[PDB]
Amino acid sequence: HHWGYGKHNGPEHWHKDFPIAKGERQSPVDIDTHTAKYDPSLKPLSVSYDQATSLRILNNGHAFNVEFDDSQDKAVLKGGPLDGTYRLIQFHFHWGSLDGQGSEHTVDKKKYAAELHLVHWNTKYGDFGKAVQQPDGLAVLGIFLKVGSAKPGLQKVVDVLDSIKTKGKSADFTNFDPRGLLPESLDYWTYPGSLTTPPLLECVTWIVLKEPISVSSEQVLKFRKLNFNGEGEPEELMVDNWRPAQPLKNRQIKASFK
Ligand SMILES: [Zn+2]
Repeated sequence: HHWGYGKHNGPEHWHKDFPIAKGERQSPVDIDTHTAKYDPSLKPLSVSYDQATSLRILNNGHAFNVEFDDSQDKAVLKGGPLDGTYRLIQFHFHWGSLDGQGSEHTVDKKKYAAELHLVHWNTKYGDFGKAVQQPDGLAVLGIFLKVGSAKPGLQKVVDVLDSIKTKGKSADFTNFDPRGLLPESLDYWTYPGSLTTPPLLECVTWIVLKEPISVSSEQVLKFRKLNFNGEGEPEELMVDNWRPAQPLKNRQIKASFK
């Protein structure tokens, strides 16, 4: 009876195994654009992805992760609200069963069709496993997906999904450039939060980009053909793998833009 996104093991149950689910800095949250505080001291984001080395794509039973070589400062995030250098380790998405839901964060209660999370860890902690134990251990860049025109830089991901249909399957996935997933503008909101899946640790500086990317209906439909289950188990489509918004509690969302 592992955690998941079903009626009997979904997010409203996670607190029984992970009591931090009811914590003070849980994610995602609704971004109220009118009460977010413009902070002129926030610096522009510095995304240096030109030397990124993707390795593999994996269906882990809750999403698919594209994993990167994080043994050197190859693909790094700096600047913005961050102190120090954060290395890209993986990206993954959350998506819905319908185009009107799927994102984890919302903007003035608006849901997007999907949300991309680029996960980075603070190099001062030496490895990802140590970083998750620290309040400044991770920085996650969150990008919304809306349905419209196709995103050509996403198609290489979409085309390999047939090879990792079920939980535990992995495939080599080299030479993927994540710059093809970024919007034109890097204006952002930021707040302190958590991982949105168990163990729900409160270790994340969230950086949520204001500008969504557009993907086509055909691209997102291919996400919905993945399976939560392993091969030979009954088929459960991997859809609605998003956590609902959590209370903001004593936190302020800051904006890099007016
Ligand atoms: Zn995520």
